[PDB]
Order: sequence, then structure tokens, then C-alpha cells
Amino acid sequence: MDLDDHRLSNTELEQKYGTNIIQGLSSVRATELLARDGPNTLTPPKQTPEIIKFLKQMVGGFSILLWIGAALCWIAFVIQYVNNSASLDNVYLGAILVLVVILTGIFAYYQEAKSTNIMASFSKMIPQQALVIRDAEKKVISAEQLVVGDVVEIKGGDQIPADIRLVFSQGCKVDNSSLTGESEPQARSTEFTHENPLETKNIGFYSTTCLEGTATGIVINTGDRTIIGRIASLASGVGSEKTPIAIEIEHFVHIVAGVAVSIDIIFFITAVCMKYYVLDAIIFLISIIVANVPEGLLATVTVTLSLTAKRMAKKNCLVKNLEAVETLGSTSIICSDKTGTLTQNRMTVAHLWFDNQIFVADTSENQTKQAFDQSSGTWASLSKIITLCNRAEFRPGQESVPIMKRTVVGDASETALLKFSEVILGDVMGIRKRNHKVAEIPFNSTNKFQLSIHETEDPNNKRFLVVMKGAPERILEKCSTIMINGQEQPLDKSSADSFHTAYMELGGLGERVLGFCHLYLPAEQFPQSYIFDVDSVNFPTSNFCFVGLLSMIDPPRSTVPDAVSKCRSAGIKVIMVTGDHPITAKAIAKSVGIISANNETVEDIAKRRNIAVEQVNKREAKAAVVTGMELKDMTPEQLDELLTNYQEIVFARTSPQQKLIIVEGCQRQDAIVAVTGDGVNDSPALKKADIGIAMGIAGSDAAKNAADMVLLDDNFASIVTGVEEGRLIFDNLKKTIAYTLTSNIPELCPFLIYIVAGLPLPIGTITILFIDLGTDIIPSIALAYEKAESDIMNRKPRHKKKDRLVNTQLAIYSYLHIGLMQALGGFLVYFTVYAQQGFWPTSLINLRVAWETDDINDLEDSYGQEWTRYQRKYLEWTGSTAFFVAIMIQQWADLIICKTRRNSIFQQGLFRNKVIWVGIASQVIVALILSYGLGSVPALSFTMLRVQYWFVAVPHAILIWVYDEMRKLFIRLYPGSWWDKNMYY
Amino acid sequence: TGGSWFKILLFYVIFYGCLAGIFIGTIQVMLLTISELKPTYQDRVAPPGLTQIPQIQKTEISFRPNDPKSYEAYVLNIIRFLEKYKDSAQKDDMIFEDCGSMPSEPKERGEFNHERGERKVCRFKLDWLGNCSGLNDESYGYKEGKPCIIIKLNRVLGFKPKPPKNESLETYPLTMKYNPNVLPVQCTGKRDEDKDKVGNIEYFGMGGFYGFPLQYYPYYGKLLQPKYLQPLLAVQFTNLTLDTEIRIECKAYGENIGYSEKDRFQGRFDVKIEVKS
Ligand SMILES: Nc1ncnc2c1ncn2[C@@H]1O[C@H](COP(=O)(O)OP(=O)(O)CP(=O)(O)O)[C@@H](O)[C@H]1O
Ligand SMILES: *[C@@H]1O[C@H](CO)[C@@H](O)[C@H](O)[C@H]1NC(C)=O
Ligand code: NA
Ligand code: NA
Ligand code: NA
Repeated sequence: MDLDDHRLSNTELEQKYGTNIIQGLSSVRATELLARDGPNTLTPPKQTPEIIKFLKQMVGGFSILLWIGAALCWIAFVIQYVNNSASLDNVYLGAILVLVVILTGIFAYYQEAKSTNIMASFSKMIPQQALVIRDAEKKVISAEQLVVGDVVEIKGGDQIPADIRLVFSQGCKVDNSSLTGESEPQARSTEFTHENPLETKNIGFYSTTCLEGTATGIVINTGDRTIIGRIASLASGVGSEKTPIAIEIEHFVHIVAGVAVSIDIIFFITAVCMKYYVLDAIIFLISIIVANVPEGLLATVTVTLSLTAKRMAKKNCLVKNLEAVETLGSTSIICSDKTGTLTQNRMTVAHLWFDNQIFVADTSENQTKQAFDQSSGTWASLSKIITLCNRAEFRPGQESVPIMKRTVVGDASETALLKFSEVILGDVMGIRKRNHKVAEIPFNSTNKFQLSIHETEDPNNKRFLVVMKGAPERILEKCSTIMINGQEQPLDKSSADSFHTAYMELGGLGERVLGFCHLYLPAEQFPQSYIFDVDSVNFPTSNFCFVGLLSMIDPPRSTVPDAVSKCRSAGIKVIMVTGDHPITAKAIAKSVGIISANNETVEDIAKRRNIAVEQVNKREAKAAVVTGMELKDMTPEQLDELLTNYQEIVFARTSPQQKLIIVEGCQRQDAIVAVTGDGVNDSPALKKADIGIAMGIAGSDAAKNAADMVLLDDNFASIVTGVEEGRLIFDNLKKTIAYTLTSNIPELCPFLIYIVAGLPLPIGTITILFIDLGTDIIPSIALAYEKAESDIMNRKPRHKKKDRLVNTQLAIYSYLHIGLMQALGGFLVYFTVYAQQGFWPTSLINLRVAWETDDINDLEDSYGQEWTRYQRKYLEWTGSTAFFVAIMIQQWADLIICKTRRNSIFQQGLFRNKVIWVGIASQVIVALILSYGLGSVPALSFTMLRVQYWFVAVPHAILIWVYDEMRKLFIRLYPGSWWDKNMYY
Repeated sequence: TGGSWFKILLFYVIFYGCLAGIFIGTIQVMLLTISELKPTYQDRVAPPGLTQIPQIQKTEISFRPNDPKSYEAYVLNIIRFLEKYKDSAQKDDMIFEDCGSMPSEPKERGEFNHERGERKVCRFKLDWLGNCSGLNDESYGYKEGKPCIIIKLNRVLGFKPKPPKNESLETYPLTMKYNPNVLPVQCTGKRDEDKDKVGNIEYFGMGGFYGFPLQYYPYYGKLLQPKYLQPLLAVQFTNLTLDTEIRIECKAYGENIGYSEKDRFQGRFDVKIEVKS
């Protein structure tokens, strides 16, 4: 189905759709069309049912190992029950494993579902806006309210809301990556070019953004009717991205699974060698795998992401990918844009320069006419230039509120100039109506000026008035004369000196300065009927007449200086990349803190020492202000050197390509960069940067689409908060891994001691499994709720290759300190139980062979008493239960010490994390249920314990806590020392 | 680099030395609570188990009287255990005391204290285990086909068995029961067919009584009473059906004596005997 009006001319557009080219459809027509057509929303594709995600969560992570272990246990139970009654313990163990894996899967599914609903809901209230024109007036309405046939005007930075047939394009360039695949600038022309709808340039097919210029189109298709809706490929949604923290976690789980496989193989071989039953050795194998692998780690990372997404949501932000937080937390360079991000983006004219004099003005609540006289010819010409070259228009239907309250859909500088012209002179609309305009070049970053062609209605009918405004330096360089006292004269050094000193005076206050000029084209060169071509030079662009300058107040945000101070405290290099002149950029940077106090550039050093600029060495300057042209003519090696040897960098008069070069160089320095931008000029930098940041209000649709994060509050402190959340995620994951790795040794060591020293089995398969499933699931999740420490933002950014999530020092600590101490406590309680029942520690050496010999029912203990085989196996069960309780209490101590890495427990707080106490209470409950249930009827190698056996390992837990606190205190007191370097994980 | 390797190895040396010191200190502090004379608890051992001497693997006695090697292991085990009950090893008088051959009330030799040193022990004579002592008949009754098993009660430190009172006789009533100083032990067939085909059973104890005399109690624990000789009971099954898997259960009756379904050797035990032809 391909039926479009691509070949059909513009004449049939009015008749077919019944809408005017300019005025458009009426409000009454829109009301009836809304109830008949419907909203402009694409059909949400069916990704997967909830049951599929739910089953995937029960088969996600390490749950396959638990399922296989339960299946093998049930098979062993069936095999042993086929022969005789056997024992009803494998079925109960398998039931417990199934219950725990189901519970873990349910919790993970609930957490990921909550995170998904939060992210979708907080990414869905953002509305797409369309600049529609109705009754010769423009009102901003949501894209869902768009209908078929209306006229839509789209300029650079705003996504095209629907399938529009272009009827007026002025050098407009669009990106057809979603349509064709290329991101190159595709020019747009009103004239019908290609028979195929896709190839012709007279129609845009939705899901595309205009790179620059302006375009006027007529809607043909809406919703699924357009080409992007016709094709099944997703315009937006799930992209292609794999966060490095996922790579780190996956590598860690792979290596721990491999080591666990080696361990289970070696223990299975030893157990078969020691004449165990095959099924018993297989269950022991399964317990070895289950205990060693870090089950619940994926649940922990899911919990961390689901919490931090909401935490940034509290700060009124939008995050497209759940794991962009991790990349943000490792950001080392922040490439910010001054205008629209650091400042209020609200500006008012305050100072004016013409006739070699600076004129002040009232910032707000003037209530009176301007101080300077309006009768002067120079000021009249300046006002005419302001009125003509400007394209901004007040919001229709709002001519009752003050001037500042009236909104404009044009450029902010154009808006302010329009407001100034309206408050100082008459209606700008009447002036533009009188001054007929034939062609006009919209402002673009490459040109750095706005070009217009107007028909002159003055008695001196030149009929071609070329009026330009833009960068004062380029305009002055393009001007060979300046009008003073209303008379043209060649440019002299006195005028240049006055202009320069006035410009320094204006820039010292951090104000923005604009230049305005005009020129009358000769009548001989161009007749009344002349054809103007954009490619053709035609009218000269040089030898214009300079007039003067206008100053613009751009106040900054209140909280931005604190955010900059925090970022520089965290080791993040803030780089200001703006298109403003170096003087104002440097003044603003000094005011806010991008350039620190007492920090000076080469020009400041030369001025204060009164020496030649070249004579000054580059090393003494800690800050630099680089112009756009110098960076443009700068080789990559020179740029790398500049970024390496300088602390604070401010870029001025920059282009989008220059921003891309800066971003790629900063990437080449092996640094993670976050780039903030709002305009269409920022799109390449937003895409190339590791983290993309766009403004919620001042940002454009293209910037929002390209950014990886959106600031709906438009504050710099949001970046600081995001970096803090990423750092907290890294710290919490490290803490959880450190806690998890501790219990591996207390499980493996008793079997080694049993094999080597010959002691009766200190711990069984069931006890190891229960330690795993009661001590290393809930507390690991609970450590994901831990808050950030006080030193979180006083640390240097982590290098991608230098700093890794699971370093060798973490494994060394977790295995050789806490694991060994926990094993020692468990063995202490084991020896206490055996000695109190009648077997001294020395008598237990090499007692294994006689202990499990069913033949010997009169084993002689240390007091000479004879023990029945069942009695000493009950003693073995009691020892195993005491070992379990000791390990659990020492795991309480380990959980307490694993919630911090630098600060003490007194600084952090004992009861700040309630989920820690939830896990501790859960362990208390499971210990009681294991010792007093199933111990009153001894089934799973568990028996009732005396009261004193619960408190034997408490001193060892206190010792663990004291040792860890002493280590942290010595790290804090002596930073950078041998202890700090080797004892910090 | 050795400069930092030495320092980290030194830290590990002191760290592990301190860990070992704490472990050893905690073990020693626990051990000061442990008495060398009397165990802290007797939860697992207080009801003594009842076992036999032949020390058979799977609770089975399988032997053919024609082939000596069938019962060679059983006879060797019995004589090896009975080596210490020979009157040659009981000739000493400083530690062995000759208490009467008639059962009497349990004798208290004092509280469990290091004072008074080693205690004296009654001497148990092999001639009381007639027909199965090996003095009159070497290799016991395995040649003829009349197997002997010697029944002993597991040693429990400071344990005084209480035989059942005269008013309540759970075992078989007897004129010669003499309950004040004899702990009754009776061997019966496990089930109906085994009861039918068990044959005659005769018991050899001190003075012709069936069970354990009470003056051999309490045991004082290998440190106050080394070379202690617990009372023995000999059971000979005389004539039993040949080529038959006969199961015999021996049970000890008393107030302190208790039984459990989980522990099959607590206060009783099971033996399976089949004399091959
Ligand atoms: N509406 C307008 N009319 C005339 N000249 C303009 C203009 N907007 C910008 N200019 C001129 O163009 C030059 C280039 O500035 P540019 O617009 O690239 O900076 P920028 O504001 O886009 C950086 P950012 O978008 O990140 O805040 C400036 O020196 C300015 O004088
Ligand atoms: C047991 O001893 C009696 C004499 O006390 C003897 O007559 C009898 O033959 C013996 N029985 C066996 C089987 O040795
Ligand atoms: Na585990
Ligand atoms: Na642990
Ligand atoms: Na573990």
C-alpha cells in the first residue's frame, strides 16, 4: 500500500485537505477532527508476556544450578527409596531448594518489574510538542493532538511530528537515519524531484529531525500510515548497549563458577576415594557448587538499579538506560555548555553602545522611557536593524500581560531583541509588514550570522536591504566603515580603540554582546526583478557599515557554583565549551568557579608581569581560554597536549564539529566524558559522548532523543547527584561481593580438616547448604540498601582498566581474613561441644575411621566410657548444629563490618539500614526453626542445642568487628601509607 | 620486589600467629572448664548400651562347625578380649580386691577427686562363665555347634544401675531373681518363628545369677580405676535349628535402663545366628 501526494502539486493540497496554507484549519474543525481521527501514537509492540519474564526470572542467574541440584537430589531419593524405605531427607532438601529458588526468582521479578514500571512511567509523561498554526496564529500543542491535513512548521532541533509534505524549505537539512540509514545532512526542497515517495525531497516521513534551517510541511499520514509506521522496525525503544559493569559482573561470575567447578570436582574425587556412597557424594558435590557460587548477586544488582533509578527520579530527572548510572558515576570530564545550562537562559537588554558611548538601561520594572534620546539618526538606524533582521514574534492572544511574560518560539537572543524593539519603538509586526521580505537565510552555527533580503519602502528605493547580525568580531571584520553621528566614514584606529575598550567594559560584567549592521545594495547592480540563489554569491558580503554593540544580561543559576565546587572536589575536570566570545566566557567561568580563584591564563600573566606573551612559559598557567579558530587549526597531538597539561579549559566561539573534536580527544585521553547540550548543534557531541545530557525545558527534541539522560529540572546539581548515585552503586556492589566471598572458607575448610587431621566430620552437606541459603541470600540483598558514606564524593574517579569491581585484594581479604576467622570460631565451638560431651580435642585426632564404623558400638572416650554408634552420630549432629550457629553469628559480625569501607560503624550508624536487621532477624528465625524444629525430631543432621553453645562464638564475632574497625581506623589516620595501600579493598 | 614482599609476608606472619594464639587461648580457656575426672555432661551416654564380645560385622554369626576357619575369627576375637580376665593378670593385690562371689549392694569408693589417687577394683573370675570361659573347652562351643556370646554393659562413668522393683516384673518372674543386686538380662527370640526355633538358652553369670552384679558399679573412669573389669554375662544357645537364619534379641531390664527406636544398641542388641551344615 503506497498512496501519497508526493507527485501531486501544492494546488491540490488546499482542495484535498480543506486547509489553508498559512491560516490553516479553524478551531471548530479541529474539535470535530479530534473525535473522528484519534491520537498520534504508534502501536506499542507486544514484546513478551509477564509469564515469560516471570519464568525467565526463575531461570535467570544461578537458578539453573539450584534446579539441577534439586532434580539430582530427588532422583537420588527415588533411587534409595526403590530399594528400601531409606531416609526421607533428600525429598525435604529438594523441597527447600525449590522453595528458595522460587522465592529468589519472585523477588527478582518483582524488583525488575517495579524498576521497569518506574522507568516507563517517568519516561512517558514527557510530551512531544508540535508548532501548529491555526487562524493565522501559532499555538504549541502536544503531538498526540496532531491531525491529518494541518500545516506544521519544523525548524532545526525539533523532530518532525508526522508525514509532512514540505511546501517551504530554506536550505533545510534533515537526518533520514530512521528512514534511510544515513545521518548525513539531507537537503530539502519544495519542488517535486523524484517519482518514488522515499527519494523525493518534497515530503518528510516522520521519525526524522531537521539538522538546520526551517521547513514548512503539510501532514499527509499520521500514526501507522507513515513509512516508519509502515515498516516493522522500531523507531525508538530498545537499542544496542552493554554497560561495563555488566561485563565486570559477568566475568566475576564466570571465574567464580569455574573455581567452584574445580572445587566440586576435587571434593567429589576425594569423597569417592574415601568410600562414600555415590549418591551421597553427588549431593555433596551439589552443596559445594551451591555454597561457592554467589547466588543472589543478580538480585542485588537489580535492587541497586531499581533503587537508584527512583533516587534520580526524586531529583526530577529522566534516565533512558538503567545502567547509564554506572557510566555517569565513573565520569571524569564534564563538557558543559554555558548558555542554557549554567545560566537562567532568561536575558534582558541592559547596556547599549553607539556613537562611541555606553548607554545604561533599567534591568526590570523600568516604568519609564529610556534615558538615551531616540531622535538620533544612529540609534534610529540601530533600531531599524534590530527590527528588520529579527524573526521573533510575540505569542498571539497574549497582548495583555507585560512584555517579559510573552513567550516566543524563536531564538532567545532574537526574542530579547524583539522585546527591546517593542518597548523602545512601535510595533515590529507593522515594520516587517511594511518592509517586504523576499529571501532570508536562517541563523546557522557555521555562518555565525543571520542574513536577510528585504524590499525597501523608503523614498530612496534601494529595494535590497542586506541586514546582518551575529558575532561582533566577524561582523567588524566584514565591515570596512562605521557610521558616526549618522555619517559614514572609513574605519580608523580611534573607532577600533573605542570599540575594544567598550567591549572589555561590557565583558567585565559577564554580559553578552551582539553586533548589528546594515547596507544598501546599489540599484545598478540589481534591477527590480532579480533572481536570488543561495549558492550564487550575488550580493557582496563585505564593505558593510558598522553601527555599534548591544549588551545582554545572562545571570547564572544559584546552585551551579556549589555543583562546580563539588565536581572539582570529586576530581572531575569541568570544561566549558561555548560559542560566546572568550572575554565573556572567561568572566562567567571566573564568577561561577570553572576558573578557580588566583588561577590565571597566559594573557593575564603577561599583563601582570608586563612581559611578552611568547616570552611567558606555558607551564605557569593552570587555566586556558581557547578560541574556536585556534582549535580548528590545531592538530590532534597538539589538542592532546593541551588537554593533558591544563587543569581548567574554557572553549569559546565553538562549532559542532569543534565540539565533536573536543569530545573525541577527551575520549582519546581514556576518560569518560559527560556532555550537556540543548540545541541541534549538540547532537554529534551528545551521541559521541559516553553519557548524553539534555535540558528538559531549554532542550530540543533532537537533543532529548540523542541524550542518554535528561534533566527535567535544568540544574547542574543533578549531574553531581547522578555521579554520586553511580559511585554509591559501585561501592554497594563491591560491599556485597566482599560479604558474599567470606563464607566460602568456613564451608570448605572443615572437609579438608576431616580428610587430613581425621577429626569427626565438623559439617555436613545439609549444614553447608543451610548456611548458604540462610546466611548468604538476604544479607547480600540487604547490603544493596546501604547509604553512601561521607567520603563518597571526596574520591578520585575510578579508571576503567586500573580499577575493577573484583580486584585481587578484595578476594585476598575476604578469603584469608574473615573466612579464616569464621572457620576458627566454628572450630572453637565444635571442640567445645565435643569436649563437654567427653571427647577431648587431642583424642579426636585420627578418630574418623573408628567414628563412622557401624561395627564399633563401644568406642572408648577420654574418660573411658563406651559410646554407641548412634550416640556418637548424634554428637556429630550436635557439633554440626553448633558450627552452623557459630558461622551464623560470625556472619552477623561480617555483615556489620561489610557495610562500610572507610568510615567506622559509629559514623555510618548501626540502625540506618533496617533491611540489615530484617536479614538478621530472618537468620535468628531460621536458626531457631532448625535447632528446635527438626532438632527435637532429628532429621536433617540437626539437634537441639544447649543455651551456652549459642554464645561461644560471640567473642570471635566481636574480635572480627574490632579487627576490621582497627584496620579502617589505621587506613583513615594514615592515608597513602603502606597500610592504606595494602589493606584497602 | 623483595622490599615489599618481605613486609607483607611479615604482616601475614604476625597476623596468623595472633590468630593461632587467640584460637589456642580460647581452646585452653574452654579446657579449664573441663574436668579430668568427671565429664561435664552425660546426655548421650547416660543410658548405657548393651553389646557383645564376638564383635560380628553385620550383626551376623555365620560359621560351619566342620570348617575351623568359619569360626576362627570369632574364637580369636573372644580370646583376645578375654586375655585381660585371666587370673594371671589379676594376681596383683594393690589394685585388685577380691569382693564376694554373691551379688551385693553397689559400693561407693568416694567422690571424684584427685585425692585418694587410684581406686581399687573388684576382680572378675573367668570360671563364673562356665561352658564359655575357654578354660574347660578351648575354642568355646563353636566346634560342637553351641555358640557362646559374652554380653557386657557399656561403661558409663559414675553410673549405678537400678534393677526393676519386685512389685513390677517386666521380665520373666523367677524365684532366684534376687533383684536388689542383680541387673536382669534376658535373651529371647526376635519374632514368632525365631522364638519357636531358638532352642534352649542358658546364662552364665556370677554365682549362677542371670545378669550383671551391682558391686562392680559405679565405674570411676580410667583414671581413678584403670584396669577396670566390667561384669560379663555368657549366653550359650545349645541346640538350634541348622541352616536357619535365627534372630536373637537380648534385653537388659532396669529402672535406669532405657530403650530407643533410633538406637538399636541402647539397653539391648540384636544378633542373627545361622549354623551352616
Ligand atoms: N539569533 C541570533 N542572531 C544573530 N546571531 C546569533 C544568534 N544566535 C547566535 N548568534 C551568533 O552566532 C555565534 C555562534 O554562537 P552559537 O549560537 O554557536 O553558540 P551557542 O549558543 O549555540 C552554544 P550552546 O548552544 O551550547 O548554548 C555567536 O557568537 C552569536 O553572536
Ligand atoms: C554345659 O555345662 C554342663 C555342666 O554344667 C554340661 O553338662 C553341658 O554338657 C555343657 N553344655 C555344653 C553344650 O557345653
Ligand atoms: Na552461595
Ligand atoms: Na559471608
Ligand atoms: Na559461600
